[PDB]
Amino acid sequence: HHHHHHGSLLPATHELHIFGSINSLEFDLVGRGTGNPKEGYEELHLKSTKSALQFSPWILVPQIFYQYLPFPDGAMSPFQAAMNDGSGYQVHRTMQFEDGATLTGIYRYTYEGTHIKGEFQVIGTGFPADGPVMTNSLTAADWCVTKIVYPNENTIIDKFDWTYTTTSGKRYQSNVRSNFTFAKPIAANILQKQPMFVFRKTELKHSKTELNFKEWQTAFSDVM
Amino acid sequence: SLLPATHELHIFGSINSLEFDLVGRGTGNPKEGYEELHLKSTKSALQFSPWILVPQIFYQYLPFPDGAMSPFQAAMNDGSGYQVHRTMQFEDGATLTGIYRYTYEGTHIKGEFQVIGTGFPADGPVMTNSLTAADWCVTKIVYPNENTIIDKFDWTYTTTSGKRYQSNVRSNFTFAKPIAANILQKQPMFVFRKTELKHSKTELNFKEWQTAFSDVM
Amino acid sequence: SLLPATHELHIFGSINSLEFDLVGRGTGNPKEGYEELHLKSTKSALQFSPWILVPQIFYQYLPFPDGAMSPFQAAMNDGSGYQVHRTMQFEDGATLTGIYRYTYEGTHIKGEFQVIGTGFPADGPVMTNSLTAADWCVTKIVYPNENTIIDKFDWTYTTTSGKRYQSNVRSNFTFAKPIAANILQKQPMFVFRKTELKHSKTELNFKEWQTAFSDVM
Amino acid sequence: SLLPATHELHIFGSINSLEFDLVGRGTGNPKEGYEELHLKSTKSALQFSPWILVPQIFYQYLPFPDGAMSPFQAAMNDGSGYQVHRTMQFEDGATLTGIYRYTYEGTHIKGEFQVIGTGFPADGPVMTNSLTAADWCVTKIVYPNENTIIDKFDWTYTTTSGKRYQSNVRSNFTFAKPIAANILQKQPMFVFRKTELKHSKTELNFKEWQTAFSDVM
Repeated sequence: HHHHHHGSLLPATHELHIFGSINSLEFDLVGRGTGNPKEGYEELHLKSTKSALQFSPWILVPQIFYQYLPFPDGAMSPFQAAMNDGSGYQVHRTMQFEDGATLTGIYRYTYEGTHIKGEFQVIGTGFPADGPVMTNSLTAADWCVTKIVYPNENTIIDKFDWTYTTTSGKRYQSNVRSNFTFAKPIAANILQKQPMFVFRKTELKHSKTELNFKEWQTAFSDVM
Repeated sequence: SLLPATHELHIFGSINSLEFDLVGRGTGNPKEGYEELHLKSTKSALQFSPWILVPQIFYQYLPFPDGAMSPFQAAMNDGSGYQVHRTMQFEDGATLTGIYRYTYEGTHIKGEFQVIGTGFPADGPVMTNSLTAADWCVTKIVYPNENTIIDKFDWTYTTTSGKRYQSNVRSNFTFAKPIAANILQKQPMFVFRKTELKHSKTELNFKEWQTAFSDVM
Repeated sequence: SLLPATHELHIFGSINSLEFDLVGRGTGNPKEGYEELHLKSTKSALQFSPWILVPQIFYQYLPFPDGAMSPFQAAMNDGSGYQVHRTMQFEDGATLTGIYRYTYEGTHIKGEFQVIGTGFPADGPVMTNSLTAADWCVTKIVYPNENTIIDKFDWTYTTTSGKRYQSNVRSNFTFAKPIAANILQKQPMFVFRKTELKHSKTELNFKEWQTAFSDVM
Repeated sequence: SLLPATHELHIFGSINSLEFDLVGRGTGNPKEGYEELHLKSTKSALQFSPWILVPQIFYQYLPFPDGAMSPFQAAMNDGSGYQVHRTMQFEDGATLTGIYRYTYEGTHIKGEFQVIGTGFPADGPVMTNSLTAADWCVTKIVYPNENTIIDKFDWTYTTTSGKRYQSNVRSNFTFAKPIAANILQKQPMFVFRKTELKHSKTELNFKEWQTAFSDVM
């Protein structure tokens, strides 16, 4: 899109400001990343602007860019099409954990050419003081299949069952739904591609002040 | 014991990305669980049912039984306060989150409430302004630890079509100071609430009656 | 107006594939909302908390306010009856389904309840016999149509560890004949219930009190 | 070494209290995740969409990647077996519970599946036979302990109106003997399934293809 950029306008770089609180404990992180929007790969570095995180940095995954996700056959995903034409979308995600904790993420983006700027507000509450989030006991996130559905032409809901492994070997579960609101209607040729799934893998290296994150995503309508 | 007499609210956010922003003042009786609030839009008319802001639009006015302070009142009394994070999941897949923060000046409360609602169908009763009232409701309160309250309720509106419009609601309250042992010992606690809302396109006049109970037998 | 005075129950099924089967009789007071029931296992010791069978173990004892019949009593009264399909979804992922069917012999009720539960952790409070009591509870009754009711409640037990053990419960009632209009219009309706269970591994002695209410103010 | 070649099903229960009973026979290919089944009503015409019996109507035909026995196959191979308790919660409030029990005789499976469904609106697509197909589906499998599998999937039908009809499904499997440790170390496991159904009101002809996968990349 754009008189001096004739191809699709897909992301090459991003930056994130993520902030909010977990059990009223305030956090704020900023950082920059890159990725490959033809392969569904992204990576991001973050650093606290407020000293050490008093909870598992893994509770920020998957809060920490579907603009890097292509659809099959080199097609644009609806996320990519909304960045391509400047119209955009918003996200409102809610995670509901097996221990009654809730985590809401509110994601907003602006775009400058192939660079994305994210402002994500995240609020989590009701994490038990001896549970794995507050004791920093999460070790990894399981690989995950999300299903994409379209309640109308301007909305997507994605849905997934999200599980971490913990230092004890036990899993820690939540139900996640993400409501996407698009400023412009999603193209009919995307809407007809149902059902659609996305396989995702994440990695995270962290200290108490810094995060180094990676995600691979692959959309698929079949395996067989 | 310093209980509230007056309040003000700045409530803002969006419903299906449509932004709103309202400000106003109210009063209430913390010995009887009554409050009333007027709000006015700082933009234009709301582009959705004003009823979707109920019960977003002050447990500081709720006494506990036999004249005791509720934990919400105790937290105001000593200034330590609490936060609210509320999530409503509707039958049609919509989600509404409310994030409530307060400051206190003597017997005056100032509320800053952020509300984000998404996934309301364009032909549903929220977006077509077809909600007519909110059913009276019983909330259940438990205390999972000395700093945390979880309340839960099934929230239903009546609509012009006669079909009720339902959501399941959970509210997580986070307290800066521990809640009194003697409060913690009485679980669960229930609260019976009635609401009223009169509105124009730009102004809302809201009332709420709330009464806590352990038993009705 | 032929209200219940006695009942009997055969309740059977399995918990995590462990079969159980109990039988026994009871009495109650359908003007007071009281019932008691004594059950004995027909398959020796229960291999799980007997409290997981509460509230599986008779809304025909529930009057509505001012001496009115509840819809459940009315359906006994005229013989037409109703069926129940209840699902409880627990915080630890376990699911318990109950299927309740009744026949009537004058003022006597005969129940056949099938109950299947799975997914209870081996180290959770049901399988370790660590439930200590069931919290008092308010249920909400709604009517999707003239021959169905849905009831909903947040069910919690206390346990020996101090941590409550929670589930969301929904009960779908299917009535053979339409529920009277004068009942349908009393919405919303709530019921306050209290239960007691004294037990061994083979014998359960249960009591329940229930009181319908439209308001508390 | 022993995998199924044939199966028979007796599936029975009720939808909105309307009783149904079907019986029939099928085959499949357990090296490839394929099965087909024919069913005929033993009572009258089905009083609701036959598609609501999909996926009630055999993971013993599912291999795991690389010519592995699934744990479902291993349990048939050694005769120890497993039971299934499935709950579907639909977007309109309906609930459908399935309870599946099997016996084996050589390479033949005999299933006895009890299905109870309630809460389907009179005007909804199940009761108006408005379901047209089931979307292709990915299920997630996890193993909470060595005797239990939980599977989970979002199940959607297409309908004559064009609006999909959605439910959240969970299935709890209880195994009589422990699942092998090598199987337990690989989770989550996913399964891609495709179904077909041709039907009248009295007869169903069903096909399913299933492929387990740990990755797609």
